[PDB]
Amino acid sequence: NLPDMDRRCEHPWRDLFLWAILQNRQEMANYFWAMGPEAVAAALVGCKIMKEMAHLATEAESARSMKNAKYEQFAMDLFSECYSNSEDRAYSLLV
Amino acid sequence: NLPDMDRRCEHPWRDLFLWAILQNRQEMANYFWAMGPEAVAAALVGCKIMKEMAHLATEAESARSMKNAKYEQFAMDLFSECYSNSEDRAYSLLV
Repeated sequence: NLPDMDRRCEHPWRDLFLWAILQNRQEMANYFWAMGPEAVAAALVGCKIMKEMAHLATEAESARSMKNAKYEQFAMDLFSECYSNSEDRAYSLLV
Repeated sequence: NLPDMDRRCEHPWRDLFLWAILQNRQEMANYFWAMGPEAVAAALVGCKIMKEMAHLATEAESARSMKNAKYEQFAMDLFSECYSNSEDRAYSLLV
């Protein structure tokens, strides 16, 4: 089932961002988000994962950090920029 | 009843902080609190003493200074730091 280990990933930035996100590393994950091709979807996935993990967090500091992921803010700001630029390509990006 | 005058105090910082606190010297007392071994208990004792003395204060300026002792704030901030650090040793410190 698993792919070839010697074969490079089709979406390297996606996997790196997802990996960095699963472990509450936000600075490294933000950097990976800044390099990925599809950023609105990545930010929404990140905020979903963070708000799902906030419930599973044990330490209070980690839970607080996860509750302040501000990944939805990244998607909102980037889409505001996109909508201000084109407002016609923004709809296509959404759908 | 009194101990030996030539015998050094078992808790020097505690006595110095308590002494400096009984006379509304806050800067000297804050310095003594910063050097004492047990700081949360010392801060709570200080805020208790200050809110007890605020009633006995004669001058309005001294009463105002005592009402703004912010010693409870010291305990809260230090315990927030402790809870952020360990969150398991914090409970033992509390109890």
